[PDB]
Amino acid sequence: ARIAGINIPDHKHAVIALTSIYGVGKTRSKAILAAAGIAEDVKISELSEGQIDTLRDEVAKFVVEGDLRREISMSIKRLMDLGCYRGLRHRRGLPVRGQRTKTNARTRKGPRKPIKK
Amino acid sequence: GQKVHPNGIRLGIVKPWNSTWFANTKEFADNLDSDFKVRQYLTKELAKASVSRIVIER
Amino acid sequence: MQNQRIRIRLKAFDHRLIDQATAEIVETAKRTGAQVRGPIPLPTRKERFTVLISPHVNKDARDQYEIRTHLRLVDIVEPTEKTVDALMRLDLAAGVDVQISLG
Amino acid sequence: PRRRVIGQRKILPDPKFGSELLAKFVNILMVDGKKSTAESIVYSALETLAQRSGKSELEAFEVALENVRPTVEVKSRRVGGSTYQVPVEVRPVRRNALAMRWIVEAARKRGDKSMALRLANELSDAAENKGTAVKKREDVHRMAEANKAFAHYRWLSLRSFSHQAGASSKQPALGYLN
Amino acid sequence: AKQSMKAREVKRVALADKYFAKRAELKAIISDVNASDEDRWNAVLKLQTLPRDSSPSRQRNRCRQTGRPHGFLRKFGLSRIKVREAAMRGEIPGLKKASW
Amino acid sequence: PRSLKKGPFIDLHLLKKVEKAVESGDKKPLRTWSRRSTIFPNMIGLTIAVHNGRQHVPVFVTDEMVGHKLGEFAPTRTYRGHAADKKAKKK
Amino acid sequence: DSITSQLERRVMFRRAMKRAVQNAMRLGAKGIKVEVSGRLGGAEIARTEWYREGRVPLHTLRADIDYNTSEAHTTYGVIGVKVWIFKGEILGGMAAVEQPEKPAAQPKKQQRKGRK
Amino acid sequence: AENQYYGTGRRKSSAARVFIKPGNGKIVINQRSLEQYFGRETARMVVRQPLELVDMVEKLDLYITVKGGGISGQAGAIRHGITRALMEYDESLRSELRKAGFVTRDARQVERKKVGLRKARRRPQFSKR
RNA sequence: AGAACCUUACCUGGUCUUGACAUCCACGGAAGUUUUCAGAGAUGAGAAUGUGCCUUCGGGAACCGUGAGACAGGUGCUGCAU
RNA sequence: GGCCGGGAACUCAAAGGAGACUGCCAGUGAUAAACUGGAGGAAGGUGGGGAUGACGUCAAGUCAUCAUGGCCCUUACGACCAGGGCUACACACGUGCUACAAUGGCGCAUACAAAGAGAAGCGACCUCGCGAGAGCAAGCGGACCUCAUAAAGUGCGUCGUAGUCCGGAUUGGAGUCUGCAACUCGACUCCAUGAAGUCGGAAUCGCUAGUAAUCGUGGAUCAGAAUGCCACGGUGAAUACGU
RNA sequence: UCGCCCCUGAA
Repeated sequence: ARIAGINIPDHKHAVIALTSIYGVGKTRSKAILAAAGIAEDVKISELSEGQIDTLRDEVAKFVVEGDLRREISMSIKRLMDLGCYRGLRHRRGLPVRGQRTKTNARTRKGPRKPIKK
Repeated sequence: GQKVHPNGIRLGIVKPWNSTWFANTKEFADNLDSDFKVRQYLTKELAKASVSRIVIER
Repeated sequence: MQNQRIRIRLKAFDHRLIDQATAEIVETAKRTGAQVRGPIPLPTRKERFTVLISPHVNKDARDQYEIRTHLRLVDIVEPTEKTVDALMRLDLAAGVDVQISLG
Repeated sequence: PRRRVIGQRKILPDPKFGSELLAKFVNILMVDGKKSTAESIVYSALETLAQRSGKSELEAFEVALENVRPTVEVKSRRVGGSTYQVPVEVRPVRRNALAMRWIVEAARKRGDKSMALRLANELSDAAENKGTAVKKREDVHRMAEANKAFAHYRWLSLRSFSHQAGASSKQPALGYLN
Repeated sequence: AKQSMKAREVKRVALADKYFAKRAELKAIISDVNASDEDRWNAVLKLQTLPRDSSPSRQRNRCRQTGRPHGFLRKFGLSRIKVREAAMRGEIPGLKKASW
Repeated sequence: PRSLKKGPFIDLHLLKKVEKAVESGDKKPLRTWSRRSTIFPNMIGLTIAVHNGRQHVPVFVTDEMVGHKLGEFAPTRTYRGHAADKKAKKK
Repeated sequence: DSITSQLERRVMFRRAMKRAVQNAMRLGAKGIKVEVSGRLGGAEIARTEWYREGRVPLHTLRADIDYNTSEAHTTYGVIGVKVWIFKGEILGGMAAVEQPEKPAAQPKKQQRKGRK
Repeated sequence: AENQYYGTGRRKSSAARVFIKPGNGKIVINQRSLEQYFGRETARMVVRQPLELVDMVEKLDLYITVKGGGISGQAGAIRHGITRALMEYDESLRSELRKAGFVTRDARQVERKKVGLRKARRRPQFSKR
């Protein structure tokens, strides 16, 4: 159905299709489906009048989509307001790991190009 | 380098070892260090005879 | 299988030392015990290093080592009153491990 | 520089053809040194051919491949007396290799599901010369038969010809080609 | 490594013998190593922290006859260049070059 | 913090400070060399002057710095890009 | 060490080895190959004083290849010494004189008996 | 003592007892059939063929105890184990097994990694100009 | 041949000066043991406890601290001194 | 169930031998060496792989492994400690690794390894944990026991050529372990987020067979960190007219 | 045949 998340995609198995409604990744997909007895060997184009009911029911029990996507980034911004290493480095486009900034960190700073040394 | 000094099995089963001993699991290190230390003082304090070579058997 | 009751662990690095040792003592082992067990060779416990041959740089050439540590057994079976002989009194160390026990 | 004969490979008979020729057709369809995963596609595609075409099990490959192989391959070497790269009439063994290779290459120019279905349908169009793997033939063999200056390196060779009996036209070269 | 660098490590192994006893099990299983019995107290805190340099952490292994923590071979108490030298004369017994 | 084994480190160079900062409060921002300090909610709201090998610099600790080491909330190095500081930090 | 001690009394350098090799070849050895590093006369050049007499193959695996080093520590620098004496030539010292073991040539390999 | 006819099967880290029992029966390896010890594989079918080329099971019944080494390697030692137990009967057999290369031990087998090499003959690449 | 501190030579600060590490000389104390405070520790000052080996019973021997020099230490510089 | 007796035959181990030398057959080749086929044999023609890397040249590198001539520092440039920096960073280059997929991914079940390692250790068993792992504890300095469950592979379930069921970067939160303590600067795990990339120009490099390719495994260093080095096995080619 | 130069010094 419409559900708590966004509109259902079709032509894909239930486990599959659930990952494409975000705030739900690999595990969380099949985990919900398992619990409510929903089969994940059937598609959402093969969705039934049973499975559709528990669909909306179960997704309302967890923090997912926009709501989740808010909360998470509020804590990225929490640390930024603390003046933290982990904080400030995220507005310099820099990792917080043991990851090199010498050659690597071109996910952080995007594709390499000749620019000031 | 220019000479790489091939002697690593000329003193193997072609001529005898110059320090034949055995050591067990946690003795390896100990037996190694102790032997070599003695030889330094030994060779130094003897010079009134013409040393062919020290050897030890443990 | 068949099990032995006396086991002696003769252990040295070189086969040109371990088998000099074996031949001097498995001789005496004949008259020792009520049945002979000859010397089981066992698979070698082996070590082997690779250490850099140069004081500085390089990785093209490193010194290649081996060092097989052979483990012979002398062995007897059936304890007798003359087991004392070939065990400790006729087998002594010299840079070759000698087990003074029945294991 | 090359001393003595090349290696020869002794390979197993197929469990569905008995061949070493079509064992060499499993070999071309190997990737990552796995004969296991290779053998799959082979038989999967043999069946596809048998349905979509008439043929036989030794014509689903064989005949189809005898329409992809040229009898002349043009190799490379800078010398030619015109900076030419010479035609080389290929031995019957090397004929095989060319066509076999090209059919698998042709299935990496396709995206028509599996890999069996790809090379299968390709081989079905390759026996009447209406494929796209038979058009590879039409550049190697087209070139070679439309342009020749042979394996002679014209300036070097001509001097050799002259010495032997007096010629400027093509003959065996008595003198050096160095 | 130089004499002085060596010297440091000597003193650290001195302290090892005065802080591994009952003080060994204390630093290990009793007050560390997957929680504690009931502890994790201001007790634990003082006692563990002050002998900083009796730790095997604070000790970096190196040869006693040439030093250097790099190129070290713990198992036989050897290091880089001083393996080959000895071994050639047969002064390390049974050690020989690869021939397999 | 980056990680914790099961929980945080009270620290012995912080132990002395807490016990005398409930008897006299702050009296100068607390000169602490250790950056392994992690504080209670009873020790928040103070100017903990953690070192960085360069200077002891005060951090007016908050409740979100509880269960967190205080090293991460102070400059760990000196660096600059190719820009001035009045609208950005690179320290 | 004999010729090394000689250099440390500041007498002979080149000539050192030569005397000691007419000696060594007179009785004993089957060829010697000496190496000595030139540093003589207060000259500040790296040199190699290399003299052999008789045969020293370095790769013979059926001969007693001797090898030891010494070093002087003169005021002329450091002079390395290397003496390689080819004492054997067809006779080892651990490729000869040893006892192997097994082949004991008994067709029965003893076993425990009884049945249970 | 045995009651069998033996041929030694050493190939590629797989060493094999191979015991020919007189009379027709069925090949038995480790109390299983051939295609059950080597399963449902594609590879296994290919290496069945050289054992039927030297003729298996028409006057023969066996018991085999191969262990260690590879999957293909196991089958290899069997192949070099029945050939050594077939050359015994006649020397004309011997010749027509050596010309087939299957009583000839395939000495090819993994070569050591060596220093300065990435693999067993693979080495580092250059592009350092 | 794995750089969390140490490693580590580097920096900033604390701190020592025949010395952390050596021998010898002179003095005392056998070395140590468990604990206290301050400090970031380095340390600095204690509180109790130990009297082995020899002795002429002081003294020494290992060993510890301090003093004094001759010295010691230096991954400090020259691979165009070796 | 090699699980127990029995049997040492067999494999196996690993000490010692047998063997290969153009030795033998024919041709070719000065009747010489040798070369080409042949036979016997496991193997022919330096059998394959190691060790083997000369005398030298490069005043090549290395006073920082170590040694040492001269030079310099002497309430120090020496020495010791706490903190920080080595893992900065807007970039460039070198060497690797991982993908861009159905010869594949994911789910099920299933096939067989080798060689090393180990009482600052690995740890079966049983218990709990989604997991990493933790608790309980036998065994083991050992062809004992444990690491170890080999993985690609294979038989089935699916998905269908989509930047996706491919791919996995990034970050956050929640946890784990090893440590006195894991903040810059540890690794592992869990969940979420889900990247760039649809297979790479000019150019350039390796490789002639158990090699290439690819898939795992172990080891050292190591309290605790492998896409590295070093080593071990599995599966396993294409091509070579010719210089 | 495919043009194609340029390179401080004592060991």
